[PDB]
Amino acid sequence: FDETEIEDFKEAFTVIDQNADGIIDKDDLRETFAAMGRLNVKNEELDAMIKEASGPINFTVFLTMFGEKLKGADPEDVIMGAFKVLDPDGKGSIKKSFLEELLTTGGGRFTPEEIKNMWAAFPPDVAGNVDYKNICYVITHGEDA
Amino acid sequence: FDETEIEDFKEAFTVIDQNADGIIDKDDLRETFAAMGRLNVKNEELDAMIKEASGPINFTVFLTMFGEKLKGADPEDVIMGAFKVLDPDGKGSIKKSFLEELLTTGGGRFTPEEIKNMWAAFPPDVAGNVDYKNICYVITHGEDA
Amino acid sequence: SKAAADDFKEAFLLFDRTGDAKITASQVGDIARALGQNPTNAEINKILGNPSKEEMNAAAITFEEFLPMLQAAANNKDQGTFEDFVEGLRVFDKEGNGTVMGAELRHVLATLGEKMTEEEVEELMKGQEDSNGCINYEAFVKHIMSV
Repeated sequence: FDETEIEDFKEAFTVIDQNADGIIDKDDLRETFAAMGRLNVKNEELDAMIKEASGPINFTVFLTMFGEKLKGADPEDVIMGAFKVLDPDGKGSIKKSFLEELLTTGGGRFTPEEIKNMWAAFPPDVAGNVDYKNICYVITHGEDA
Repeated sequence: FDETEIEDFKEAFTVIDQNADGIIDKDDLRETFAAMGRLNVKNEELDAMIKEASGPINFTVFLTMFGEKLKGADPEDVIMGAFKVLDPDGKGSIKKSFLEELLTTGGGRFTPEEIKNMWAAFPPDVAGNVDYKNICYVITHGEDA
Repeated sequence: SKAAADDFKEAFLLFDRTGDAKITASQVGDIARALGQNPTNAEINKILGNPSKEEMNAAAITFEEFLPMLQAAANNKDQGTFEDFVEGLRVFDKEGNGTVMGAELRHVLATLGEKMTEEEVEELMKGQEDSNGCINYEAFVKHIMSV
């Protein structure tokens, strides 16, 4: 965890903790979702978020919960560092079959089935290994941009 | 020591000296760490901080201890002064190999092994000598930002 | 002689990167120049070889060899006459005003005789040549003899 990433989680903690007392309760979760447009947010969704913690969601409990789910989270500059080492001549997005072979043949984390899941929402270019960069974006901030 | 840096150490001395009597004892160290989130701060850590002084930690004993550990501490504006003289055309971060050659070939403090340690937590850009400025930040205030 | 100038020994401690009080034979040319002596690089080369000293293999030094080599180079400082430096460049460009066109002095200083790198040539013209492309060598040779 770099310090600017921890400051981003402190700002997200303050936007969900609308009572500003330092502990995100279930009313803060529901009022942050209602301010984003969720008028139908069920109480069972709020209870499942609180069921991931052993205590009240203060800043260090929110940081330890996000730490334990993001144990391989990598910032965009280090993902582009590794993709610039995979394309060491610069500019070009690397081939689809080169990333499939190098993921498998180096590591068990790069096994195929997982490579079909990589192509599956990370579209073609991304999946193929040709573009580059959009995948670093969606690994640090999810969903389609 | 510029006077605003000494006022920053006076403000840090007042935040760790929660009894406000002018001497930071071991109870102040433990209660400042507990207010930052350290519930498990051992007494041996507090004893090792007090073992760096020959007497009680008043403001001048805290300033002399920090002076003797920071005998080459440089403010961010003077580090950016020197990096603007290394990049005299402005804007561009300077090359990795140019900073490795100029550190070694001018001084013994710029020897290589030390240059591998510079690249090692000061990441690539910083290490390489391309970016600039983030290294001035972390030399005046440590850890990842 | 001492006049025993002990600051030559203090400058040897500023050029020795290992702190063992020895200076390699490849640094001796530039350190004779930094002590106020301008021997040409062929002269520094000859003397070395003259004494069956090879600058091709690893070298160390001792102060006891560097002191007499600086004292053998110190007699040759009578070759530094500024009349011939300004008259050299006065024969290098037409008309009665001391101006070399930029690229004439840069290509001559890099390729004629003892090769000076184009990085060092740009560092010696920086400030004395303005955007007209004309180097005034009356002030240029004055500032080169100021160091």
